[PDB]
Amino acid sequence: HMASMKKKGSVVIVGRINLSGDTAYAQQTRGEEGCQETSQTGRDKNQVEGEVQIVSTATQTFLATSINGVLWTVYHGAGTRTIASPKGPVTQMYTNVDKDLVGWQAPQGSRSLTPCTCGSSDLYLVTRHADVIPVRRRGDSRGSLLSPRPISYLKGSSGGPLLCPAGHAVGIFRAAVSTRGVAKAVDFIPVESLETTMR
Ligand SMILES: COc1ccc2nc(C)c(O[C@@H]3C[C@H]4C(=O)N[C@]5(C(=O)NS(=O)(=O)C6(C)CC6)C[C@H]5/C=C\CCCCC[C@H](NC(=O)OC5(C)CCCC5)C(=O)N4C3)nc2c1
Ligand SMILES: [Zn+2]
Repeated sequence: HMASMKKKGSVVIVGRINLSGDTAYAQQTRGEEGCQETSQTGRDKNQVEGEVQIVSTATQTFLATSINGVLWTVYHGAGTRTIASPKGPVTQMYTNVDKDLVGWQAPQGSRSLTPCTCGSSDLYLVTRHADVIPVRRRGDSRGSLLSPRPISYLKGSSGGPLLCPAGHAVGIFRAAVSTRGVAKAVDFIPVESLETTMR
């Protein structure tokens, strides 16, 4: 009934993929208990840093990537959820289920990637475990793994970036192309699609 209807919690930043040095590694900034509390209140006063965030709901964990001052992730992870912030839940400024794409204003302290203008097809995918996977672009929204890997390896990395050799954002990791459980290619939201959504 109406009085007892529940409210879905906010997406919560629980860590980041550190790319600021010569070694890529995942950092956790909030544990599961604090994540559950923060999802319900929508108040998150933890310091945010970097370009790639690890995010979580009550039931899923995945990635989010800052590009052009917008923290982007996948609709199949975030739905229409708000994101927790120091002053309370923040509503999505972009939602496109047809692209599996959502976005919030980038948190204070985060750094944003620059959209790629290189026109280059030698890409790199960053996973939630801080693995940097070489990927050859095969189309507007597809890229092949130079070394295929079980889909278990990529699970939880949707919302992560595909980057060019110069570190520009080329797309947002959306889905794995799987055959007999082996990921030979990835599907991603092109950064141009994000730019069109922004307009
Ligand atoms: C509900 O509204 C919407 C709207 C749009 C939409 N568009 C979609 C494309 C869409 O796909 C669904 C979600 C996505 C997915 O699992 N992605 C992640 C991921 O990590 N997720 S995640 O972080 O674990 C999580 C689950 C958020 C917490 C990256 C991959 C890692 C491992 C793969 C595991 C096996 C799934 C393989 C699927 N392969 C696949 O469909 O390949 C096609 C056929 C499509 C294109 C290439 C060929 C796949 O990858 N899938 C299915 N769902 C939606 C849902
Ligand atoms: Zn580039």
